[PDB]
Amino acid sequence: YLAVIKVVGIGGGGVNAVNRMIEQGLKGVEFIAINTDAQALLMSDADVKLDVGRDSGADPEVGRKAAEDAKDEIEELLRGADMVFVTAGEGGGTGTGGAPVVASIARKLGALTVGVVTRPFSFEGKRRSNQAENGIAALRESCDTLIVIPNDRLLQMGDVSLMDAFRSADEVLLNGVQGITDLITTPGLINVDFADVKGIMSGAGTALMGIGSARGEGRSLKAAEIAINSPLLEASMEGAQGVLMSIAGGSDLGLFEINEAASLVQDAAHPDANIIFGTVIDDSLGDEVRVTVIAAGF
Amino acid sequence: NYLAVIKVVGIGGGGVNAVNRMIEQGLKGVEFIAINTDAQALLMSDADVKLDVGRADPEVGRKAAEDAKDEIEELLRGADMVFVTAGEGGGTGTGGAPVVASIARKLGALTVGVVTRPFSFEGKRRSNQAENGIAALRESCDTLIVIPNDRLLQMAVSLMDAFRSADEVLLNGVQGITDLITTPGLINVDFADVKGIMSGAGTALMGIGSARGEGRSLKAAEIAINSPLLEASMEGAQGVLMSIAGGSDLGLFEINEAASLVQDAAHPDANIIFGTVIDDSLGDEVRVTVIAAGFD
Ligand SMILES: Nc1nc2c(ncn2[C@@H]2O[C@H](COP(=O)(O)OP(=O)(O)O)[C@@H](O)[C@H]2O)c(=O)[nH]1
Repeated sequence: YLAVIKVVGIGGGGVNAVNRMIEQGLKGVEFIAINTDAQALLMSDADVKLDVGRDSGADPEVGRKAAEDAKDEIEELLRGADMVFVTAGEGGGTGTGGAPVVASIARKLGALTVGVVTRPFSFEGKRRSNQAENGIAALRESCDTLIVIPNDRLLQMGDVSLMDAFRSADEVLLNGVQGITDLITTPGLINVDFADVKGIMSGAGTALMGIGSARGEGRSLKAAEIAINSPLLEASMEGAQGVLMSIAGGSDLGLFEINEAASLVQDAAHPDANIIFGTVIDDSLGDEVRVTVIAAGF
Repeated sequence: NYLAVIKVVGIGGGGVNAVNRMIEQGLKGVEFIAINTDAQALLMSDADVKLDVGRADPEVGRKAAEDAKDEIEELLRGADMVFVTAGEGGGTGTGGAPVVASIARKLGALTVGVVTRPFSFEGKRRSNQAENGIAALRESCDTLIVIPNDRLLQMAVSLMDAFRSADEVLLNGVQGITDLITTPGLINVDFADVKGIMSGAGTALMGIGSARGEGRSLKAAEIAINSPLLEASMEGAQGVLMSIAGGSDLGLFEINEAASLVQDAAHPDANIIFGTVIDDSLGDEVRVTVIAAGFD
């Protein structure tokens, strides 16, 4: 089965994240941008662009109505997918209100439905935080798995201006999608295919992600240690009952290194965790390896 | 007009999406027109010509199109052949399609509608609006190619496969014919003979077949003629179009075997248009499309 994967970015933040995914060369997926601004969509490099809410301000009820009014068109665009990602920055109107509609359509159609969203920075204000909380609750009900990335924890990583901060958010949304899709589209020595991913992500519920990267001697152990200690995982890894871990490297990434990383992750996980390890070939990476952990159930 | 001017109009979200699929797959030799009919949403398109007359209901799309009839006419003027489709799903496109078709035909273009019947498992929305859409489009077209998606389940299909299959055959509803006209092969056709079987023909059905290796042309042609999408309309059809696509190496003998088979299968009084299409990207595969129009 050659899986058909679609990645939907909805609202300003989601469409910007999708643009970043395109710029960084994420392959094997169809990119769909949904927003309420036709000029912003003209700039997007997505394969499919839908402008919603045309007759209808950070009001999630407006975003929900705009998506619901477009539900036949969204369903037309998603029909045939085996897997749909719905990506957004939570806390605004279009993404907050519309993402559960998109996800519900994908789930009704039986696609493995993965949400990947951010919680807003605390400095964006209490209304955005409250709106994101409600949007996440709604989205969680419409997704198989919902990966939630707390933007506040990004400020504990990396170097930083406001534009820089939101570029880092774009990048972590990319990392969350690509960490999963590259297992399917560009596997390495340890092949974790669509059926395996569906096995662990179907109905898994809320999830967190951690990412790490390293180079040179001991890179895989270091990358895995960084990933499982990631601030984005909220010190929660030991409580997860389901863990998907992908390690990406060049063609020469060897079984010994892979196994070193897997063993570290096993030792850190809950005694009863179901953990699936997969590898990715990415010949652009040079001497670097990148470990992505998705932790769910919990 | 010794290069037939063919315009392919996608109207509504499903029809625009279908046109976008055709562009992505590199359908050559035709002009693409994307007409958005919804006020509340716009599906963007890479088509050459775009018209947003919206400013989900068949009557809404009909009035949107009627209100823009002068602009649509100017887009279509000069065409020898116009395809019109609302693609998969319903909505406002189902109301707009017969307006565009009526304009094309009043202009003198050979007007070919393409319409899908949804899978039975999709259910049915009220007033028999889908079948009313087919009847309205039929009344406005020279030939209406009807694709019954239910028959795809006879060609073990998964739900995602079923939806992808429907999209692929809709694309073939256009490309099988336009390639025969626009892309050279060993056996080429006169557009006048295409017009001869499709003008005023009414409903048509399509069959598709593919095969590889020895005997591939006969094999693919047998599959196409027996396709469940033709609903055994083949024996009674009074007009038959058949195109064989394959590489430049397709041999005259195997081509002629496939042509002989379709003549044997067709009604004795059928008009039959036959030709081939050189598509060197197919490798050793051949792809046959049969269009059966009219009836006994
Ligand atoms: N990844 C990313 N997130 C953003 C960006 N701009 C804003 N955000 C986040 O996304 C949330 C929603 O804003 P936005 O997507 O513009 O609102 P919407 O268009 O109404 O859904 C904001 O509160 C920010 O946390 C961006 O450029 N990239």
